[PDB]
Amino acid sequence: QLNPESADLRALAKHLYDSYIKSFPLTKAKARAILTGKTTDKSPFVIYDMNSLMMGEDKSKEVAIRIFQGCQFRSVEAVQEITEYAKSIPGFVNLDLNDQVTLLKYGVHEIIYTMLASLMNKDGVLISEGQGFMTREFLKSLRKPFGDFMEPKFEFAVKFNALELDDSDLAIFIAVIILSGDRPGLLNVKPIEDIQDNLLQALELQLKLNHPESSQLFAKLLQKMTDLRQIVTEHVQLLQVIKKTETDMSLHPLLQEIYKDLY
Ligand SMILES: COc1cc(CCc2ccccc2)c(C(=O)O)c(O)c1C/C=C(/C)CCC=C(C)C
Repeated sequence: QLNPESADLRALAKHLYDSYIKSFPLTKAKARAILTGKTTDKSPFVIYDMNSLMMGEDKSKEVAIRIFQGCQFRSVEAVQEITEYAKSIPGFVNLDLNDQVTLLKYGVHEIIYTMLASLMNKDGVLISEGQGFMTREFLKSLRKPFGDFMEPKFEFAVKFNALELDDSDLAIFIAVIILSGDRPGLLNVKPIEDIQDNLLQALELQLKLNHPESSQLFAKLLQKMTDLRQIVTEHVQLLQVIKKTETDMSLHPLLQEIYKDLY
């Protein structure tokens, strides 16, 4: 049953999905098509060891560092994409500029792991825009403290992926994440909360329409925000270890600024 209020929520859902498609070149639908073999043309090259890795660059420093810095570079790009998406969220750019920065500072990593789940199955992760696939085992076999960095992301991904969200659901969910009025140091919480409220209403309707047979999906999805926050905490601690153990390893300033005084 459609009414004018439901109609505005659908309109918002459509706008967010449209903006999501425009902002994120590699969607879940593409990632799944690559992962599941809808394919002769979308076949990833698979990196599972040093040789395959060495063969990969065809399609300077220690291996773990190269992978970690490759992972950091994609994060920077993901931040850029998520920032572009944030601006499309109605009301977002009208917020106090300090709050805009705060929302992004705290939101982007949670979004990164949400969307990274789209690129994952239990066996590994799509890399280089889906051209490559790096196995979970190969990542886990990396010298300490690098063998540990991706494992919590995979753990989250397999459980998050069981919700079977599609991109149209995800567009609203990551907008909800960004407009969190509970971020530290926010100047004006009310206008953020009002937008989140609307986004939440939109997400709820979207899940009810897109997944009618999936009971309490909305609640189950919101509960995942806990898993995301914990992933972020561990990551930052692991980064502190890296800083001290790999003094010769540069961290991208954008990421360094984001990490500066997190929770
Ligand atoms: C294992 O983590 C890597 C490593 C890499 C580096 C793999 C690599 C390393 C050395 C030489 C060739 C390839 C990439 C990449 O290059 O695209 C990558 O996308 C990832 C995925 C991980 C992330 C945290 C990126 C998050 C991305 C999104 C939310 C869209």
